[PDB]
This record gives sequence, C-alpha cells and structure tokens, in this order.
Amino acid sequence: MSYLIRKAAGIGKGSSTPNKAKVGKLNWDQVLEIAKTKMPDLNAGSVEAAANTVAGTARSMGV
Amino acid sequence: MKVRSSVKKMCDNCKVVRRHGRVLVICSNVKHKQRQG
Amino acid sequence: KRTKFRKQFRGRMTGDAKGGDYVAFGDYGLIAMEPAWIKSNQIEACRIVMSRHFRRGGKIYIRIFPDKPVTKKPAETRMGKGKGAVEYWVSVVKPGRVMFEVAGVTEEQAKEAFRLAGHKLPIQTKMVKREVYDEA
Amino acid sequence: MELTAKPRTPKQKLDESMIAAVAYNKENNVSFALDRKAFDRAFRQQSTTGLFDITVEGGETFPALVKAVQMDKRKRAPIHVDFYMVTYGEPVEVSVPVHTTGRSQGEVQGGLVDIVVHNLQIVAPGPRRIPQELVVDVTKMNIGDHITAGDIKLPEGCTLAADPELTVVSVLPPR
RNA sequence: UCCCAAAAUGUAACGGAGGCGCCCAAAGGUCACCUCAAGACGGUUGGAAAUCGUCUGUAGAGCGCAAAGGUAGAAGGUGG
RNA sequence: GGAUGUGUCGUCGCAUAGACAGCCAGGAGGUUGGCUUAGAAGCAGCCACCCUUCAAAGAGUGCGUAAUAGCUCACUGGUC
Ligand SMILES: [Mg+2]
Ligand SMILES: [Mg+2]
Ligand SMILES: [Mg+2]
Ligand SMILES: [Mg+2]
Repeated sequence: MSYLIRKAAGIGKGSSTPNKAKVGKLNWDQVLEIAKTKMPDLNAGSVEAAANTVAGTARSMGV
Repeated sequence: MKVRSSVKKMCDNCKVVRRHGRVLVICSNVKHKQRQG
Repeated sequence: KRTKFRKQFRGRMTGDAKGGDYVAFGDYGLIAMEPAWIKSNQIEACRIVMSRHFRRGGKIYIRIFPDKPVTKKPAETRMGKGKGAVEYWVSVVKPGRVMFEVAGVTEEQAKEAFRLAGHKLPIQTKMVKREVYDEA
Repeated sequence: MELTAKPRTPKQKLDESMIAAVAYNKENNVSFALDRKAFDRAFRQQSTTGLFDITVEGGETFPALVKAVQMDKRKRAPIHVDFYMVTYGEPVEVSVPVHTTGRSQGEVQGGLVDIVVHNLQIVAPGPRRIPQELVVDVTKMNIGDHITAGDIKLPEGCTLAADPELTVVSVLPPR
C-alpha cells in the first residue's frame, strides 16, 4: 500500500529518520479507496476494523 | 575440538555435561564442541 | 587521562576506600572488590569499549582521573638517581570505589558494557543498583 | 520491626542477623538494635519518606523516620542506621526523590531524558503527610529544555529548599 | 629551607625541589604616622592591568633574594 | 578467567484456578514496513515496535542464501 501513499501524498521517497523528520500528512478519504481495492488481501471486520490496519503502516512510514 | 580454558554458552543448543573430572559441552552444532581438556 | 601540569614524581601506599558512593550521576555503576592501581590506558580502553557498545548516548560517567606519575627503568645499570620521569599515570582504586557509571540503558544493556570493561581491569568488580542515599 | 534488647556491646549482634541502630529527637536518646532482614525489607519501600511502627520490647510503640544510613563498604548490607522520632508540627526537613512519568517529546526526536538531581530536599515536609515520591512532567520538554524546581508542582503544604533556578531534569542531545 | 623523618630531638641514599659565598648610610637605633591584594560600579591621552572615588575585604598582600615558620595591636609603608 | 561439582543461608515469579521440560497440532493478514543500497522482505546498519481478527499468531531469537525459501522460538490447546 506504500505505492498508493507515495502517489496520493506525492512522496518522492520517504524518510530515513521517521522519529525526527517526517514526510507529510493525508486524510481518511484516501484510506477508504485503499480498503476498497485491496479487499481480498484483508480479513478485517467492518469499517473501523479495516481503517485502523492501514493507519498502522502509515504511522511507521512517516505520515 | 577447540580447547578453551573458558567454556561458555554460545547458543540455545549447548548442554554442559560433567564427565570423569572434565568439562565437556554437547551440541547439535559440531562447531560448538568446546572442551577445557 | 593525563594531568595538565603537576609536580613530577611521587611515592606509593594503599589504605581502605574513602570517597566512593554507590549511585552517583546515573542509574547503574561499577565498583572494585580489590585494591589496586589503574593505568590511564586501562581507563581509555574501558571508556572506548563502552562507547562502542552504546552507539548514541554519551551518558558515560568516569570519575577516576589518573593523578599518579610512575617512574621506569631507562635501560639497565643503577648508578644515577630518579629515573623515568614520564612513563604512565595511575588512579589508585580501593574496594568500594565507584569507577564507572552509566544511565539510560536497560538492565541487559548494562551487564554488557560493564562485563566488557571488566575484562580490561586488573581486579575483580561488581555491578549494583539504587538503594543508598547518604548525602545530597 | 519488633525491637528487642539494646545494649552497647555488638558482641551478640555481628554473629546473628542484627543491625545496630539509634533514635532520637530532642528528649530521650536511647540506642536500639533492629533486625537485619526486617530493615532490609522495610527500608526498601518507605525509604526516607515514610515512618514505620517501632515497638520496643515491653509495649512501647514509638513512631520514627529514617534520616541517615551508614552502609558498609565492600558489601551491600548496611551496618548502621539513624532514626528521627517525628514530632507533630515541624520536625526535620525530609529528602524527597524525583521520578518521571510519561514519554518525553525529546526522547523520540533523538535526545535522552536526564535527571540532573535524583534526590531533592525540601522544607517543612509536614507530619502525617510526607511525600513518598514526586511526579514531574517531562513531556513538555524537547531539546535543550531545562526544568528547575520552580517548575515542580508542590504536594500542597510544602515549600522548596534548594535554589529556585537549579536544574532538576534536562534532556541531553544524542551521542 | 622544605619533603622523605614514620607527630620530642635526631636520622641515610648518585632520593624528591629551590637558594647562598650578598646587600642596606640606610633597609639601623628611636620616636611618630599611615593600612594591604583583589573584584564590582562609574570616569578623560586608557578601553587587559594601572592612575581616582565610593563599597566589600582577618590580610586571598607585603617583608631586598630560596623556602618554611611568623607577623593587622606589626617584624608592611614614610618622616624628624 | 570459566563451569548444572557439592554443603549451607538469602533476592526476585510461576502454582491442581493445572506450570516446566517433552510430544502432537497452528503460526499471520497489513507486508515485499519506511529508508539506505546493484540487492538485504524477523535476522548489516539507520527507525519504530502501530493496528486487526482471535481460545492466539512479538513487523520477532539462532542457523541460511547473491535476495527469495525453509527449519523454530515467544504465545495458545490438549494427554499424563
Ligand atoms: Mg603498606
Ligand atoms: Mg621530627
Ligand atoms: Mg616519631
Ligand atoms: Mg646514619
């Protein structure tokens, strides 16, 4: 899903030090299209159960 | 068979076996066969 | 490591520990159980290994500066007076003396640094914890 | 801590598990002698900011507060301890240590949180209400932020002792 | 003269530092009289020190030279 | 310096509300984390150690390959 984030937020690369300097910030609207295209690749529950999954990745990516 | 006066653990398979007045260590890994004698 | 300007020469003698607490400037520390002399290069070695083990931190406290000039044997003979003006300096260490202390790292991350330094000391040592509160 | 005999000769103390202790205030100054284990179990908790019930052999419960301990060298086991019988209004000044709760905003960034002074002595602790700990905010700190005793909340009814501009905690830079 | 010298004194070594082989018609005698170094504040050929003034100041100065002891009620500095 | 050699005191935690070792069985979906590099996806180093489902599975210990794989451990249940 990192590709989709590197496109939506327009990220050239990322961040070597996510603890110091970050990259950017998006919105939840750009997350709905992520849990809608990659459905079979997620066995979550409903709504929030799939909204907190992706948010996780982003958290350590630098968003 | 590496003779070391200081035999200590190096993994989680090393087992110290006291023999006839001698310090030996058994292990699945044959590179971990240390012995004071 | 070495002093910046002193007198020159000295003597030699060991009495019981005097001014070494347990917990000073940090959480964990390392003490002597044996009375000896600590060459400066030994300190340097300790400090350095400790640095290797602690990539970032710089919270290594070393309060045992070497203030003892030791002489040395030029070549041979014995005709002539005070020899070897500059050989090395020492830091007398008596049991109870706190040589090294560090803070910030976990439990396992102290046994390691300490354990290593310890293989560079001419005497046994031990690691302690906080529990003593004398003067503050 | 059930206190028993209390002589002056440590002949029947060194052998057994007993530690020589004393207590005073302003009136009586009779020397005691408490158990090793009992103390090593109790001083671990209340430390120097908490009194404990001290019943002397016969039926004499006298409340006291630990003041100065003279532990032994070469060993971790103490050898002498000084007690202070708390009065009621204004006893002696007690030393209260400084803990730290919550992750700082400078530890994440790369720096480290460093307490410059562990123990901090204040004025007029107030009996029955002695501060056993001290909670100081650390999250408000960043990089190079200095927090003095003018920034530490008072446990209500307690005034400071050290200079107002003394650095208690400071977040040092990495390396 | 210190240190070694291990608290009377004394005590060695090709042990550890540093001085003397002088000087002063005044630096003597006596009688009077004055009080230092240093920092801060503020001032003009200064902008480190100093010259001045007001405070603080058991002397952190001085005593011809080396050092220790000693010295503020002087063995510090001047005059008849 | 090193070690299940023994004897004797003590500091921490785990109890049939069924450990621990062993055995049988399962082991992630996000994910091929971000970053740096020809490449390094638990396992060179910089960073974190967030989320969900669940009786439950730490982006994680060792061995490995040019990276992949695989073989396991933490954890869960059952049989004594
Ligand atoms: Mg001797
Ligand atoms: Mg004498
Ligand atoms: Mg004598
Ligand atoms: Mg003689």
